[PDB]
Amino acid sequence: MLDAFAKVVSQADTKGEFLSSAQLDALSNVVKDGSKRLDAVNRMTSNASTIVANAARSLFEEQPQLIQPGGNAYTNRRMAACLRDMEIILRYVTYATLAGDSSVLDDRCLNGLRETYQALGVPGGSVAAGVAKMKDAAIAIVNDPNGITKGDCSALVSEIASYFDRAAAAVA
Amino acid sequence: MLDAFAKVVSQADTKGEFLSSAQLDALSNVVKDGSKRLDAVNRMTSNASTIVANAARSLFEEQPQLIQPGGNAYTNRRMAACLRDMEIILRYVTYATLAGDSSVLDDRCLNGLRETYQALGVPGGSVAAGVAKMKDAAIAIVNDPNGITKGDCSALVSEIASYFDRAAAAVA
Amino acid sequence: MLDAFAKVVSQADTKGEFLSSAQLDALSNVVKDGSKRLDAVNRMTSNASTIVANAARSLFEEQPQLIQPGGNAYTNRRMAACLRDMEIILRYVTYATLAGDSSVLDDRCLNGLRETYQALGVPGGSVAAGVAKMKDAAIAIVNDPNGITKGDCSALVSEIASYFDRAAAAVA
Amino acid sequence: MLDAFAKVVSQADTKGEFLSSAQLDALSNVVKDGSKRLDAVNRMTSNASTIVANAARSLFEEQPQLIQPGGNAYTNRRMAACLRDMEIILRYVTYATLAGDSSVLDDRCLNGLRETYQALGVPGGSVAAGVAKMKDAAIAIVNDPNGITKGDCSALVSEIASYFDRAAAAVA
Amino acid sequence: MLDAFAKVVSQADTKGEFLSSAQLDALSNVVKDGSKRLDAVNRMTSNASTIVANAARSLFEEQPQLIQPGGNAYTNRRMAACLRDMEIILRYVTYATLAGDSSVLDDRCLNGLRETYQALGVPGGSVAAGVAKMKDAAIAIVNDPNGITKGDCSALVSEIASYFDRAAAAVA
Amino acid sequence: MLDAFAKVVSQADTKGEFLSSAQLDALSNVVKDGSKRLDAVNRMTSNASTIVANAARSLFEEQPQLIQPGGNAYTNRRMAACLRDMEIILRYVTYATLAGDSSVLDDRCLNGLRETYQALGVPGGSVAAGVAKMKDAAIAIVNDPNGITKGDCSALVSEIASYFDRAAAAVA
Amino acid sequence: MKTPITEAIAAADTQGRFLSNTELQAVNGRFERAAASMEAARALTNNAQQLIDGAANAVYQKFPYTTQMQGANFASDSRGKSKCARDIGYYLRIITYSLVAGGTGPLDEYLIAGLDEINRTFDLSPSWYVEALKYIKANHGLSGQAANEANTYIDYAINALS
Amino acid sequence: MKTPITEAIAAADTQGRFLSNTELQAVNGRFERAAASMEAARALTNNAQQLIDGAANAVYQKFPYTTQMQGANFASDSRGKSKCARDIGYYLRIITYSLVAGGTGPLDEYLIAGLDEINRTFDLSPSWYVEALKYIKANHGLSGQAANEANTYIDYAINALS
Amino acid sequence: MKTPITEAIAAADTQGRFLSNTELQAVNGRFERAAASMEAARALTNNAQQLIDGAANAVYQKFPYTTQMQGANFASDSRGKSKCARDIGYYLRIITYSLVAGGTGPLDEYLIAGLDEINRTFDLSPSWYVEALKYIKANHGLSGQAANEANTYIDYAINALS
Amino acid sequence: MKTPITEAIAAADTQGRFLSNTELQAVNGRFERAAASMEAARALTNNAQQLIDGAANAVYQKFPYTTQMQGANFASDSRGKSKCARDIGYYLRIITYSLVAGGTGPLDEYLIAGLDEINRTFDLSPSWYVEALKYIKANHGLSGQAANEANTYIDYAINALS
Amino acid sequence: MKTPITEAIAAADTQGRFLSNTELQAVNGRFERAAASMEAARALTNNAQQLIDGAANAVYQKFPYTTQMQGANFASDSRGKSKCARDIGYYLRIITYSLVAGGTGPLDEYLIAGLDEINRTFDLSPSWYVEALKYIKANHGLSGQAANEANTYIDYAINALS
Amino acid sequence: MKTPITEAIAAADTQGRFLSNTELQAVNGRFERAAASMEAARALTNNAQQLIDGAANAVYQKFPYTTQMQGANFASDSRGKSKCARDIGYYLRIITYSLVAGGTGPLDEYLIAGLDEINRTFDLSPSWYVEALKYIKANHGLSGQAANEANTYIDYAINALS
Ligand SMILES: *[C@H](C)[C@H]1/C(=C/c2[nH]c(/C=C3N=C(/C=C4\NC(=O)C(CC)=C4C)C(C)=C\3CCC(=O)O)c(CCC(=O)O)c2C)NC(=O)[C@@H]1C
Repeated sequence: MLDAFAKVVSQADTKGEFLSSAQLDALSNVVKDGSKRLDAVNRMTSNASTIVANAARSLFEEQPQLIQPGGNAYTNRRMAACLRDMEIILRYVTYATLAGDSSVLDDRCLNGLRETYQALGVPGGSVAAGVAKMKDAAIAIVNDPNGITKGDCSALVSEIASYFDRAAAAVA
Repeated sequence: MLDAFAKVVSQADTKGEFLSSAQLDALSNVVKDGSKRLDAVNRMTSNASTIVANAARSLFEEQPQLIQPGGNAYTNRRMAACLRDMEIILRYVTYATLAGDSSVLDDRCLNGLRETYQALGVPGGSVAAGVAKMKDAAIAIVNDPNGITKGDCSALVSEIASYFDRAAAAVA
Repeated sequence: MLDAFAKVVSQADTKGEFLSSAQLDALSNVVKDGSKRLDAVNRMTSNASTIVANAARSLFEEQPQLIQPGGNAYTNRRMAACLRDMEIILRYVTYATLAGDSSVLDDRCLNGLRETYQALGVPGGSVAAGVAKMKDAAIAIVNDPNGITKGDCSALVSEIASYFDRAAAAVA
Repeated sequence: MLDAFAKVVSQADTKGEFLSSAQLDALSNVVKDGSKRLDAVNRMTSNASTIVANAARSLFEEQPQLIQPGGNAYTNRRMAACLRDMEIILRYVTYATLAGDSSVLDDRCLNGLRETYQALGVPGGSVAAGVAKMKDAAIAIVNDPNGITKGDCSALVSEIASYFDRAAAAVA
Repeated sequence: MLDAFAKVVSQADTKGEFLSSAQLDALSNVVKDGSKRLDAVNRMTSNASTIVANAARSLFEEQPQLIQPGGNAYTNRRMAACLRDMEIILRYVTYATLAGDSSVLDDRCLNGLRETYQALGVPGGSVAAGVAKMKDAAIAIVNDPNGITKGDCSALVSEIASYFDRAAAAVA
Repeated sequence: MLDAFAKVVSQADTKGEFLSSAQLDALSNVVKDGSKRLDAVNRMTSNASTIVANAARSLFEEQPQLIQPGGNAYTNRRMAACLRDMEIILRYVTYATLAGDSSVLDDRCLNGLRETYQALGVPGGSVAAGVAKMKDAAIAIVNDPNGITKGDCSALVSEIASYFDRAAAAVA
Repeated sequence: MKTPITEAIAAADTQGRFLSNTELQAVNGRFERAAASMEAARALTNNAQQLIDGAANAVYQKFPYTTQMQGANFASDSRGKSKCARDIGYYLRIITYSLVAGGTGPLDEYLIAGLDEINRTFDLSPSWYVEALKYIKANHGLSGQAANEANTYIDYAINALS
Repeated sequence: MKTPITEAIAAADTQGRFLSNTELQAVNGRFERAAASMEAARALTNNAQQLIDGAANAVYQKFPYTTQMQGANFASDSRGKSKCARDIGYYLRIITYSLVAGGTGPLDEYLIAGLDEINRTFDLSPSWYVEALKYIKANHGLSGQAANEANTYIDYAINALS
Repeated sequence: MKTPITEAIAAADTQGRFLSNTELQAVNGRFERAAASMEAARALTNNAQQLIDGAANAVYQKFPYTTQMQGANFASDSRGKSKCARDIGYYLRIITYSLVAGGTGPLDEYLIAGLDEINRTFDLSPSWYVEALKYIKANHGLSGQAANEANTYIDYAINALS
Repeated sequence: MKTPITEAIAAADTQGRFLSNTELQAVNGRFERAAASMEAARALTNNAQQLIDGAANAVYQKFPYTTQMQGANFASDSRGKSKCARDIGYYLRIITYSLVAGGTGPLDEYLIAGLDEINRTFDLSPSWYVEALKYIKANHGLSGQAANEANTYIDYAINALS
Repeated sequence: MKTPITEAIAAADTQGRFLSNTELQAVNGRFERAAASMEAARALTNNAQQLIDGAANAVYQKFPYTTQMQGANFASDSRGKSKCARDIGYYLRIITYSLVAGGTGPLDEYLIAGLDEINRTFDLSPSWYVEALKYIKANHGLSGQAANEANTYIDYAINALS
Repeated sequence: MKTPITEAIAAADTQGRFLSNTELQAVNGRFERAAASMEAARALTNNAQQLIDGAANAVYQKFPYTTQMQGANFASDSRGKSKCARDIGYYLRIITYSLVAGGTGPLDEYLIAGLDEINRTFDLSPSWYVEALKYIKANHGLSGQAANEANTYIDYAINALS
């Protein structure tokens, strides 16, 4: 896995040259905006359970053919597996948000997931819908202005939405 | 693996409905004919060694090119392997006879056997001939009327022959 | 793996006949020329380190794009891996020379090496050049006439060169 | 482990003689009284959870120094461990009741338990009290005359009480 | 293992009461003096190699019977083992210094070392002398006033000396 | 394990001096008498099966209480174990004879055998009697003068008898 | 699925041996118990809807807060009542499956595996289902070995929940 | 016990290496957060009894059946009320321990490990403790980073229960 | 020792669970077969000496070289005849043990385990014991399920030898 | 196949090291023994048919029942005699292979591996082959180290059978 | 690559749990140290060529034999001087990479892994590089926490070489 | 210790089998080489002191800085010269041990195992010992197989150092 600093260092080593002033300034800017990233990660981690539960409930209300007898989520075991998968996806999205780079999310979670779901028979469209609902809930929780210092988090929210959409597109 | 009861329960659960009266009557009929199945399994298990030995001897008399120097059964190791394979096939046929369903035979023994034999170089026609000889010997032993209560076992013998032919066709 | 004696015995057993007089005479000739083979193996084993070091130095002088920043041998780890691979190839060539048959070299070293290098991204032409340099150095050391009984080793040198060229062609 | 039949066979083999008529009659009597043993085992297995919960509650009401801060059962982890131990003891008592011999209970559960508790610091008197409470509850449930054929189970109840007292004495 | 905070929390939980004001003030004082501890750990870690090498050289000059033929440090293997042991002791002393409590040093390094040395035949007096020399070198390096903010580190140095003497007494 | 050469080298290294002329002459004498040792090892290895079978038969004729019902060798499993133990003892005696030193026999076979037999309940006197019978048979076979070059093997036979008596005394 | 026949076959297969007399004796015992098993299964299937309605009503009477508290996991509206009836029907149907199959295979595979995580996630109480199962056991109207088998499986489910 | 310092030491020890700059940076970050940690710990310890009483009362008001239903696991009598107050005190005290220690080590070791089995065995509902913790979070009266730390640990406990 | 009850108990113990209905059904099947098992055991024990003498005589008639060839493993003298009678008695007694115990546990533990190595080492032929067992099966004088059980165990022993 | 050269190469390869002086010494010892090995191989190959016929005749004289008893595994007819001659030829040819290769690799790979199972399944006695090998050893007509090597390999085969 | 953020993420991932407060504290400590890290990195990058030339010259003065002895691994000619300057530049650049990344990940991955084997194979002395690094540490011209960080990484490299 | 006899015995023991013909052939090859081995050992032992002095002097002439540079690891004083002479004596004595034992067991056990760590820790150069061993090989004054064996072991030591 690679974060921003590791990515820049890797490109510089591949080209075999010292870091210039522009790269150092960009890394200084990345360091300066770390408190907002820590707040976003903390809020998502704290509200993960409610996010997952609400997203699952909404998904099973929108597509009732999953919980019907014979569905892909009709047992306690398969329902537990579905909830576990959604929690895993949210956890890896949080990991990518903390790292600042989608390398870990693409390498440890989304690598070969579509083929696994195709072999098992899991419908990818429902998973994408659940991921979108989780994205909306997490974005709404992150931008809550109560009990926090006022500031600008537009880039962070856009990046988090980018990770969520990447996961949804990679699983669909 | 699945037997008759498990198969019926699985289909009923997939359709998500209680068992009807016809299915319960069929299962009662299956239970009523269990003594004949136990006798057949016991007889085959008791005569397995003679069945295997006679079938191997007959097979090597009919196709003498297997035990010639350079053949696929010319060593003590390869001859032992051939006898072991025939015994394994007979054992799994007995398992399927006891279960009343060919799920275990198709899943644990005949799954991917043709490709394995092709990779190793084992001729499948000789194996099919040996399986047919074992089938004839086992059927003849099962229908022995000496020292047993007289009854009708036609369906059981037909089913056992079906398992043997399935194995022969899957290995050829 | 198979040496000369094992190869002859295997062919005789496959044909299922006793060894003739010509094969026994050939094996006696092979046994009679064992001291030269032992000397060749001993000399190559003793000079292996210098052979590998000189070959690596010459290879990196001829193709300077390997040790440049971004090359396939630009680190301490990758340089150590390259030296290890060259030493392994020399070791297996010595094994084949002692055995008198290239079965071990083809089965344990050169089996599936091209695909592995293609997956990793290792250029095979540079490896072939290094193997050729090692071949020249080893052949020059083996034919050293100082401090040894004078004799004819032309067949042994030709066979060793054959093994080296086989390795170079299998890795390219 | 050994049950009654295995015990008798082992003694007969050690003495190297056929079984006499008295031993065969005793084994026939043991076989004749199997339905009561099956009922006792089934009832204990069905009521195990209530037995364990009530016994633990009573034990912690009688000896309040165990659940106080600093006690041996003051955490969720240690309380779970205590409940697990009581359930294990009840399970092995049921195993011994089904077998008809206390070999399994003495060999797999009570072998070296006192030393383990001494090393860990677990008070054995409280464990003995809990075992006695479980014994009383299980005996009361077994002798319930509702919804069962009337008969004599005095020997079975005495034997079960013997196993419970053996466990209590071995753990104290 | 336990550090100061974990130790205080463990005692408070064992007594089952909230932390008082004195304990909180002591923990605040411990937190306030963390920079000196970090500097001490960093300096010891940076100079570990020189510390170990100089201590070993001095020890082998003071007691020449160890490196003589037949000694306990007469080979390359045994000399490497001795250097490894000294480095391990220094590493665990640094761990204890960072933690602020000698629990890790007593539990993972000094637990059962005397019996191991007695079984192997390693003289403990020489190990104690080496530990004392390492202690003197490390204390001298830690109290270096060049290139650092002036302050009071008397308690830290006394505590480090206490850990070193504890190790020396536990290994002797 | 150590043979004669390794033993001499170990003592010389412990004393830290070059080998003298007497030790080199003794080692030359040991090398000069290697053909007799090879013949003895070959003969014992070739006749091992007959030695073991005859010794076991004689032992069970002399002490009939072992094969009686209830004995320590009354089953097929325990009889097989006894034969295996005797074969293992003979094998390790042959190993010690080839090595020329009883280090391997004392370290890998006779180390802690008496305690193991005491725990299992195996009578050591019968094992010693069997070892003595094996010793007599092996010594008689080794000194056979038919089809071999005439020579002096008195020291070799005495040494082999010493190993056999050492094993018998260590197992008794 | 875990049935006595498949259990015996798997036990024989993990050791690479033929079927012994013990497996045949176990299968024979299953065949002897099959009569009471099918009797209980028929009795429970014939009166499924009445049992489901009665068990639901018993749950609603014993825990009256489940019909008044405002929440997603409560039966204060028609959706909650439909969900509760569906759950009780699932429990009864899987108990019937276990009775027919001759073992707790269907119960362990379809219902018990993963039950605790679901009850924690969706905020459901095992006591409601325990009360429903107790009503079903008290009002299934069987006598003898059929009642014994039905009670055994109901107690297995209850012990799983408790 | 799992604290940042012990976690760093264990990470360094499993690899057999000295302490690197990353462990020192982690310890320094812990030392920077220690100020807010101790502020929150003092604020929670000073008003322990009032918070416990208020959280208990909130649980009793939101679930009124817990004071009327006759049962061993209900607070319909003095023994049940004493048990509930003791439980809430345990929760608050362990949260304070976690705040002081700088990590969730005390929470995982003393309370969370084995919580589900206890709640199932003794028939207790996690929703009661969730409501009590929500009241504590709403009424601890902190502001800033101390409030942030207290809320973080309370949410960790709540997510453990939910 | 491998008996149906101990097999069921071990199967339940390796998974750390209580005894299910399948184990009880297996034990019940064993109890149902016990009647025929004891009938066969009594019939075989009552005529032990005659069966042993007849089986020995049958072995001597079918392989006449075993009474004329000079060797340690032959019955050409009184010692060999005593050994053969002892072996046949052991076979019959262990078959009776297996019949009583309800499984092949005694047969696998006392006789089969290590049989091939002994037959190879002491130069004994399995065909002699096969002929003796065939005589015993042909002349045990039983009918019905008792004969079925006796024949099953004798065939198990024969297949072990063959 | 297990030959001294391949054994040394495998030993060196499992440790990832070059060939040391010990492997070269072992190969040199093999080369020194090769002279006697080839002498014995030539002597055994030149008189193969006479040795096979003599060994067969010795087996027929020592066990006369093998030519009179009616059975599939006996030599009472032409088919049995052909099978026995083929078996003795196989034994002699594989012994020659082992003599040439310099080790027991051919013997372990072609003949010994799986011998016991075949002898048990097809009801063959190892004593017949032991007698044939004893005749071959007594009548191969060698002297010196060649005789020593031939006897060593014949005794290895005999110990495998016994 | 081993950075504090990736180390924390890997530690959280190997246990299958979310990110706790300890990982966030470690990341915050890294962010606090980043100011001095970047200061040292800028100071070392700005004067790279002068430092490289000075370190080379110091190596040449302390070991004068490296410029007179005739050999492939010595700097007696232009090729050797070019190789030495390239090596010192590599060392300085990787130290700068480690300073920027916030850990010894670049140092362990690009330089340290496999250093001993290379130094042994090509006959290079670690003392030359130790002297060059000592010159760099003595003449980098920093003060305060930036100097502390630079010295820490230089000492890590030196201890790796020594 | 690793000698050909112990190597063969260990190979036979790890498989639980008797000693085959290959082990005896290896031991015989060792016995054939023993003559040259002892010749080389006697020749090297008789002139030990002269060889040690000459090798030391060669090291001092080829690397003149080792007698002028001020350091703990240099031979600029009497202590360093004593240490160097002791090291060369150790090398020669262990080479003699390896020659006598017939394998590289003494070399791997007493000298090679742990050599790199010692050379790195105490700042010693393998090139000095390589030069000393080269002088010893050039001036041991042997001819034939004894010289071949001595050169083989010296080259093994040199390749270990290089
Ligand atoms: C051919 C590549 C070169 C060559 C070799 C050569 N040597 C001989 C003589 C001998 N070589 C040895 C070497 C060994 N025997 C062993 O067992 C071992 C390992 C333990 C070794 C290293 C020996 C013993 C001899 C005989 C004694 C002697 O010194 O003469 C020959 C002659 C033919 C033969 O087979 O002997 C040859 C050709 N000499 C060259 O000039 C080639 C470059």
